Amino acid sequence: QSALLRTGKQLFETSCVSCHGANLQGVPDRGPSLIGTGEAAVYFQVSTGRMPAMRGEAQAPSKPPHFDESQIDALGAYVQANGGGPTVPRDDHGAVAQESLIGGDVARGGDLFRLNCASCHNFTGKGGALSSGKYAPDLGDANPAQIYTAMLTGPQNMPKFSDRQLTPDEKRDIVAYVRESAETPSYGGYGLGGFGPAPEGMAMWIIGMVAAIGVAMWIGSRA
Amino acid sequence: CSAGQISQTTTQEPAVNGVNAQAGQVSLRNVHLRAPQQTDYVEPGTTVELLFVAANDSSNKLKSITSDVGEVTLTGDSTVPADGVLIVGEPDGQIAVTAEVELTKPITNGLLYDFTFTFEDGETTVAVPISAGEQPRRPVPPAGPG
Amino acid sequence: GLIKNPWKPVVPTAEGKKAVLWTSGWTPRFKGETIYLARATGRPGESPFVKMRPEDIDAGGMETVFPWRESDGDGTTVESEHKLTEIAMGVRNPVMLIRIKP
Amino acid sequence: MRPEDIDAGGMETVFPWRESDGDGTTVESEHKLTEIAMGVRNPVMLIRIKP
Amino acid sequence: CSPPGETASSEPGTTPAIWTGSPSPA
Ligand SMILES: CCCCCCCCCCCCCCCC(=O)OC[C@H]1O[C@H](O[C@@H]2[C@H](O)[C@@H](O)[C@H](O)[C@@H](O[C@H]3O[C@H](CO)[C@@H](O)[C@H](O)[C@@H]3O)[C@@H]2OP(=O)(O)OC[C@@H](COC(=O)CCCCCCCC[C@H](C)CCCCCCCC)OC(=O)CCCCCCCCCCCCCCC)[C@@H](O)[C@@H](O)[C@@H]1O
Ligand SMILES: CCCCCCCCCCCCCCCC(=O)OC[C@H]1O[C@H](O[C@@H]2[C@H](O)[C@@H](O)[C@H](O)[C@@H](O[C@H]3O[C@H](CO)[C@@H](O)[C@H](O)[C@@H]3O)[C@@H]2OP(=O)(O)OC[C@@H](COC(=O)CCCCCCCC[C@H](C)CCCCCCCC)OC(=O)CCCCCCCCCCCCCCC)[C@@H](O)[C@@H](O)[C@@H]1O
Ligand SMILES: CC(C)=CCC/C(C)=C/CC/C(C)=C/CC/C(C)=C/CC/C(C)=C\CC/C(C)=C/CC/C(C)=C/CC/C(C)=C/CC/C(C)=C/CC1=C(C)C(=O)c2ccccc2C1=O
Ligand SMILES: CC(C)=CCC/C(C)=C/CC/C(C)=C/CC/C(C)=C\CC/C(C)=C/CC/C(C)=C/CC/C(C)=C/CC/C(C)=C/CC/C(C)=C/CC1=C(C)C(=O)c2ccccc2C1=O
Ligand SMILES: CCCCCCCCCCCCCCCC(=O)O[C@H](COC(=O)CCCCCCC[C@@H](C)CCCCCCCCC)COP(=O)(O)O[C@H]1[C@H](O)[C@H](O)[C@@H](O)[C@@H](O)[C@@H]1O
Ligand code: HEC
Ligand code: HEC
Repeated sequence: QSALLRTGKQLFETSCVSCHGANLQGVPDRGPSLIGTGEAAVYFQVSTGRMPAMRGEAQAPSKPPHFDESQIDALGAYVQANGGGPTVPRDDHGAVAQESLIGGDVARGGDLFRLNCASCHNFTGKGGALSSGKYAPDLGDANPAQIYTAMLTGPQNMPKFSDRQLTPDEKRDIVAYVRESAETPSYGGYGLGGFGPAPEGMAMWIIGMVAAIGVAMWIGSRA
Repeated sequence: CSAGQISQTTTQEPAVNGVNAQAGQVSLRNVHLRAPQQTDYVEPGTTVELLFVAANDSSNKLKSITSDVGEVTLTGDSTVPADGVLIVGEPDGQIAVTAEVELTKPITNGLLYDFTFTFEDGETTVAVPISAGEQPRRPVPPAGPG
Repeated sequence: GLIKNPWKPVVPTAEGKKAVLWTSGWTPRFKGETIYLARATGRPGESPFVKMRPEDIDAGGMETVFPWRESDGDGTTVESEHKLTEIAMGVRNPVMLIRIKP
Repeated sequence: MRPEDIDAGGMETVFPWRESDGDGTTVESEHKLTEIAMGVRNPVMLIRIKP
Repeated sequence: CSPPGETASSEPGTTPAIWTGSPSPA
């Protein structure tokens, strides 16, 4: 669409030109070039709120989005027309595919996640610390399209998994595992965060021992 | 401490499968070679494609590519406007200037090959990689019991 | 009865019998042997290790690879079912392959 | 096996075998053949009586 | 102490040759 390319350009010169250049060539020591990134990168960075960024620190955080679906598509199409690259998968109605990205096999997705993704992220997709001021976030907020486009492009110190390294069938299983491991209730009581020994130890010290000592003080005497 | 002169975020290179080398008042972005492979090499005699984008910030410049892996042939206007760019290659994903290479010497993905880009004012060597775009994974024949 | 000599030659290589700690899955078993860098893709019953090309991994990616010989493969039978398990449980087997930006 | 295999005055132990599980070369077939050898009610004696 | 046998160099180094492979166990 010609009318959609020009509305995506007027959105860019008002928000993005300061840190990415007028020709998408990059402003030195403020931001990189945007040639060859495609609309998958744009979708991931704008839908999750990472773009536009507000300062230069160890890692740019996520925040509420600045644009909506129409504007996101316009920006994505404007960027795609300047070098190509990956594209967001769509559905039969031309919208962003959400339901169709969920795979069948959760076990294969699970053991792919455990080998490729559980190092930075947790067993089930919690946070993880990186070198100096950096970290891997929680995966409990992202919709299937976001999970798919995260590992297609490579946002930051997270690597990129091309469609040849992880075919667009294993990715569906991975996203299915990520989506399922976030909406399954705990069995055996309150989850205590899902980190393991540390919350368990703290819960012990702050509940069990406090109760025991209180009971002992009630039964026993003073002085 | 992470928000000083040296910042971990501002120096990050784009993940594009290509080089972002500079020249005389000209910035070249996403420079790569299209050469669909079938075996260990791409044999001499085969023609391959060179793709990039040239940008300047303020009024014209001419250009010419030379290399050592065969000869490079250009087709198009091959000049840059004031506040515009020159797009040569259309990588898979885009919905006319063309750079073709005769490839006297065989090439393979994984290595870097030197290309010289010369303008009317500036000239640089680049040492470009090879990039495959939206091509799916090629089939591998199944093994046996052993 | 539980005292063992650790520096005892038990592993056959291309140079005779050698101690365990000097060897891994990447040690050649005869001169000129081809060891492939394989990746873990599928289920145990679906050829868990397959070959790989330089074109598969792009700039700023990383993959885990294992040593795979033509003499194993598929894991359909019971003979290659215990040979594909030793590869995946080897202490010193896994390798990280990275591609650096030009 | 065939009726001609047993002599008059012989005895053999036989097991139930289907076409769907033979040649325990694969892992699934090995499991199936192990299952029919460890059955507690599986073995049968086949006897040939002199005419 | 610093580990002996862990040293940086300034040698260029050549591109590896194509693997041929001896056919069968010797
Ligand atoms: C002797 C007695 C022993 C027994 C005592 C036990 C009592 C405690 C609990 C009671 C038992 C109930 C049994 C039924 C269990 C049940 O039916 O199960 C519900 C579900 O619940 C959680 O689901 C949340 C949503 O429902 C889901 O929708 C959502 O997905 C999920 O999100 C997770 O997953 C996502 C991935 O998608 C991530 O994104 C995301 O981050 C997260 O991980 C949610 O989880 P979460 O946030 O945990 O909930 C928070 C808890 C919060 O608990 C707690 O009060 C904390 C208890 C532990 C405290 C101990 C800490 C010690 C700290 C020290 C003090 C440190 C400092 C000192 C050191 C230094 C000292 C020097 C100064 O309640 C709240 O919501 C808000 C607070 C209200 C609860 C108040 C009740 C008790 C409070 C006690 C005091 C009362 C005063 C008044 C308070 C209002 C998950 O677990 C699920 O598995 C689980 O299925
Ligand atoms: C508290 C009151 C007492 C008063 C004393 C102190 C008060 C203030 C004085 C502090 C000095 C000014 C600091 C601000 C400047 C600043 O912001 O900095 C610049 C930039 O720097 C980084 O890069 C360096 C360059 O700019 C880059 O060009 C370069 O490349 C990079 O090189 C690394 O990286 C490269 C890759 O890029 C590699 O190539 C390369 O090899 C290398 O690795 C650089 O980094 P690097 O050398 O790490 O550090 C060097 C910086 C680092 O900053 C710092 O001041 C360090 C911060 C620590 C401050 C010291 C704390 C003192 C402890 C307390 C006094 C004890 C508490 C006791 C309680 C009281 C008890 C009561 C009884 O200079 C200094 O040390 C300054 C020296 C001054 C310190 C003097 C204090 C010690 C004397 C003891 C006095 C004791 C008092 C009382 C005794 C009786 C960048 O990235 C950015 O971040 C940053 O922007
Ligand atoms: C690695 C190391 C050596 C540790 C020390 C690091 C360090 C510098 C500590 C700072 C920690 C804090 C509090 C950071 C924030 C900044 C800050 C306010 C700094 C200091 C402020 C100050 C000097 C004055 C304020 C006065 C004051 C008394 C402050 C109160 C701060 C307190 C008490 C906070 C708690 C501190 C702390 C480290 C607690 C650890 C608790 C742990 C390990 C539990 C883990 C845990 C988790 C992670 C769950 O997800 C969870 C989910 C559901 C139930 C339970 C849990 C659970 O227990
Ligand atoms: C009292 C003493 C240690 C004797 C000294 C003897 C001596 C000098 C010998 C030399 C040995 C050396 C060299 C010393 C180093 C000690 C060492 C390295 C370890 C050895 C192991 C050892 C001796 C352990 C004993 C530690 C000890 C006595 C702890 C008692 C803690 C007490 C008295 C607190 C009770 C009050 C209470 C209910 C507190 C409220 C809850 C809180 C916040 C308690 C603190 C707390 C604790 C204690 C956790 O471990 C913990 C773990 C995970 C998450 C959170 C917590 C946590 O919050
Ligand atoms: C107060 C408690 C301790 C008291 C110490 C007093 C001494 C008592 C121990 C002396 C017993 C010596 C036994 C002699 C036999 C002999 O000569 O052993 C050979 C190698 O000789 C040698 O160099 C001898 C070197 C001895 C020094 C090494 C011992 C020091 C270290 C190891 C501490 C040991 C404690 C172990 C902890 C146990 C864990 C539980 C807490 C190697 O044999 P190997 O090739 O493995 O062949 C066989 C297989 O076939 C067969 O399956 C079987 O594995 C073996 O029978 C094996 O010998
Ligand atoms: C300066 C501050 C800005 C502004 C105004 C915008 N961006 Fe964003 N951006 C900036 C940096 C320093 C970086 C790189 C490091 C990191 O990713 O945090 C980025 C990154 C992107 C990307 C990722 C590109 C890649 O894969 O190489 C995209 C797609 C992106 N930025 C988009 C974008 C858009 C559409 C903006 C206008 C709304 C925008 N950024 C503003 C720094 C800055
Ligand atoms: C270490 C490096 C890794 C690895 C191996 C993986 N991820 Fe993750 N990831 C990492 C970081 C540092 C970040 C933050 C980047 C940013 O904020 O720009 C991420 C981000 C994600 C996201 C998006 C965040 C969200 O909205 O919750 C997702 C969905 C995600 N990562 C998933 C994911 C999967 C599925 C991975 C293996 C296949 C994986 N990551 C690897 C750090 C790292």
